[PDB]
Amino acid sequence: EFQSIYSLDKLYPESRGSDTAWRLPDDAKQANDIPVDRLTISYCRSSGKVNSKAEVRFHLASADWIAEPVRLKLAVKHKNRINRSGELILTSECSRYQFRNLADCLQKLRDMIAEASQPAKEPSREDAELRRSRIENMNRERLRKKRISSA
Amino acid sequence: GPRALDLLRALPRVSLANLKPNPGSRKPERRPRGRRRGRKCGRGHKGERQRGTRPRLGFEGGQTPFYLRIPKYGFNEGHSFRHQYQPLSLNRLQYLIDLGRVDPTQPIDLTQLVNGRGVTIQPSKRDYGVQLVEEGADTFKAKVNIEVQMASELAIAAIEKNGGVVTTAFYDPRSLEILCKPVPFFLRGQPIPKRMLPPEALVPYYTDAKNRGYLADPARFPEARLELARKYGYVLPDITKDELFKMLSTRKDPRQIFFGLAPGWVVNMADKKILKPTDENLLKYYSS
Amino acid sequence: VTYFSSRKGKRKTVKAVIYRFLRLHSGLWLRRKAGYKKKLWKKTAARKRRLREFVFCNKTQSKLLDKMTTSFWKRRNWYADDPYQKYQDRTNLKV
Amino acid sequence: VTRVFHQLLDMREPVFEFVRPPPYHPKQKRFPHRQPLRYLDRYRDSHEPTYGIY
Amino acid sequence: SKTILVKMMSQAGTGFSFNTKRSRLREKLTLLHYDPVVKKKVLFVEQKKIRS
Amino acid sequence: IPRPPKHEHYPTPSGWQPPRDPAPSLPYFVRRSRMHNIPVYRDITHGNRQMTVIR
RNA sequence: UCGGAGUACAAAAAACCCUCCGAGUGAUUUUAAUCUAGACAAACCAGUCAAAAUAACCAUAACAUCACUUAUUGAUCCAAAAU
Ligand SMILES: [Mg+2]
Ligand SMILES: [Mg+2]
Ligand SMILES: [Mg+2]
Ligand SMILES: [Mg+2]
Ligand SMILES: [Mg+2]
Ligand SMILES: [Mg+2]
Ligand SMILES: [Mg+2]
Ligand SMILES: [Mg+2]
Ligand SMILES: [Mg+2]
Repeated sequence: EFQSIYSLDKLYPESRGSDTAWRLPDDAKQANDIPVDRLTISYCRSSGKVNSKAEVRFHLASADWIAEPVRLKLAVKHKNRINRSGELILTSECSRYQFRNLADCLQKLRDMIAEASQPAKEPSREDAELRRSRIENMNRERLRKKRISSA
Repeated sequence: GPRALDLLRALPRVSLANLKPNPGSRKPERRPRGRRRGRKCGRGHKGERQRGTRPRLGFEGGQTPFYLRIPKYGFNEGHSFRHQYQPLSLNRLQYLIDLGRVDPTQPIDLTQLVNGRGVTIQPSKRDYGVQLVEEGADTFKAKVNIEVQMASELAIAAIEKNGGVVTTAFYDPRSLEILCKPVPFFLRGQPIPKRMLPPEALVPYYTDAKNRGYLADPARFPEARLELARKYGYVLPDITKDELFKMLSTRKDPRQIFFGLAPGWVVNMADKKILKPTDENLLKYYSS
Repeated sequence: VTYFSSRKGKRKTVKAVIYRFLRLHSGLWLRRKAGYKKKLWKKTAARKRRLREFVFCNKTQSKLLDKMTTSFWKRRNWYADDPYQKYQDRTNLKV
Repeated sequence: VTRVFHQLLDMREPVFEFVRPPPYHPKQKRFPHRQPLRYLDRYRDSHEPTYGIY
Repeated sequence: SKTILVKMMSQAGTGFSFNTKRSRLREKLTLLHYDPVVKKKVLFVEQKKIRS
Repeated sequence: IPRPPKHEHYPTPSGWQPPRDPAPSLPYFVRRSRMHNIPVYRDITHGNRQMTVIR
């Protein structure tokens, strides 16, 4: 039953009861982005370099926690990593601890949803690797320019 | 069992007369006698070496010595004052619980870790305590109330996920010494000293709920604690509704060394009694 | 080096070593390059870099420095925030 | 092209990378002499501390 | 003729210095150098005289 | 040193598995260590000689 | 003490109170960054090159140049500077 001048109650008068710290403020964050129960989370453990592939799969069209405009823009930007069964698939590699991997996946997802839910995204493209693309495009467009109907 | 025994019937008594050191145990020493080991006796010929006088160790023969031509640079600079936290992986903690060295039932602090010999602290070497590292995070299934002096985010998360509680507490050198080896302290015949505070450098560490600091504001605790669960993607259990919860919330006073004892008491171990000061000044001092 | 001290009868350390080198736990010693603070305006950028390095000592020097240094300096240290903790163990060394 | 594999050939769609060979490092030496500290990182397996018995 | 070692300072407001050998009988030196902090090619003017 | 606690499931999280109820029929036996582990150790000599001891 | 040629005829190294030339810096503006695979050389200390990658600038812009270019140099400590 010991107490000191420096004890936890007299330092912070406002909160006292021993159950104060363990309260759960589910009202504080009601957003609950990424309801992890709704994701398929796979662990491929590669030991030898030691790294654990962690994978996050979910159906994009069937995912209701994301708005419709966002759910449609995602299927545009990320269609490369979408699967023929309609599954969006994220993958992380780096750490040997799959906590860190899962965290990387979830952060990736958060960021994708973030940039897709922003209408202000201008999708700015660099001219470094795309110079070849623009020039070879233009130059296949010089040939494509022949006009007579066919078929 | 040992078929060797059956041979021992056949042979004469083992006595002092017949005893052989294990072969190879004693490499016989050799003396400078005789043709081989005599006549200059391994010392060479004239010079400084046969006479025994060759110079000291670092000396290169007068050219500026190697160990002195290299410039001084703080490497070991102020090393004696750096803080040292003996690491404890979740792997070892789990292995310790599994074999029932430490029991997860009662709260786990430094003294419990020492008593299981899961860890060893030597305050004289400026060990400030145990730090928790994440080595076994993925495999860690036990549910614990643990108190260490430093911890990593991943370690903490790994303990929360299983519904336990981590807290980072500070001990000063004297405190720490007493905490690791209590029974030799109680034979000392001294009161139980106050636990000192952290110095100015370590205060911002122990005041943050980020670190589950023992000096932190418990208002922030559930918030940060939930933030962890967002980041590592697991459902945060309600510790409140558990049956062992009374043990899980257990703290120490920031000024208190042990669980259930108090600064200024005296443990008489021959009578199995505690002695407490009734004086006003003493009680003011120890309780401040 | 003093092999047997007078008061304690123990073996002393040569501090002049402790000031300029750093012993990893593997047994590797680490040192600064010589003349790295000296006359910088007169030197190439490349050379300047070659000087700014931290480098390893060859075996002979390592044994020498070990002999000049007591056991305390070879203990396994865990420092908080330590830059060099990363480097104390050796990995994948096939010998 | 994505449409082809799924719709016509009734396949999953194979995707490839361009993989360059891992960089060549000399045999590691017990006492690397006059080598920068970062030497020890070239033979490093993965960047993560590992506390062996600890 | 002797030359001189002068300390030269950035006008970028970043404290940054580099020393240069410059002719003794010549004018106060001014150059365009590289400042690492601002990561730019900026103007350096001689602040001080270090060595002779 | 405490005898290990009985569990409901083997092997344990740390991978520790107790010895069997009977002992095998082999004409040799390997005791557990005082810490209840299997006594197989590795040893080096001269820095290059790697050995494995069964005790 | 440092460099070039011979001695030392063709990979390297190679001595003499051996034979001969030099160096202890000028002049100039193109003011010549950071980081790092791999190597040369080597008793040690010191020396040398250098891809990729960053950042600087044409907006995919990193070898200061000339004088036989090679040599124009000096460790720790300690002092002055304050970055
Ligand atoms: Mg003898
Ligand atoms: Mg003899
Ligand atoms: Mg004789
Ligand atoms: Mg004689
Ligand atoms: Mg002689
Ligand atoms: Mg220790
Ligand atoms: Mg051994
Ligand atoms: Mg060679
Ligand atoms: Mg380049």
